[PDB]
Amino acid sequence: ASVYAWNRKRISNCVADYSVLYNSASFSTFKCYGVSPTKLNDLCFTNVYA
Amino acid sequence: SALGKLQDVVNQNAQALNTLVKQLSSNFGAISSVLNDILSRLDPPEAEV
Repeated sequence: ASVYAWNRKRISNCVADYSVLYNSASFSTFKCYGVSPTKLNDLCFTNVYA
Repeated sequence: SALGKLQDVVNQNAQALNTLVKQLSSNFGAISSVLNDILSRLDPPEAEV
């Protein structure tokens, strides 16, 4: 979608695997604020917004 | 009410220790007030800040 009508997706009840995202080299920019990407696998979250 | 001079001595100490305990619940500008979450959520090169 366009910028002014950006979408938002609910994420819950997940065995989330962020290893595939970080290990992929297709992303030119991958910056995380407040969380280290390598530590994303250990943590648990109540809700995720995309 | 006669023993106030002896009771306040205990009261002041009780207040001081309590305020010392309360200081464990302050961020001081950091992202969390508990030391375990910082080490379990941030990279070693960054958590030192």
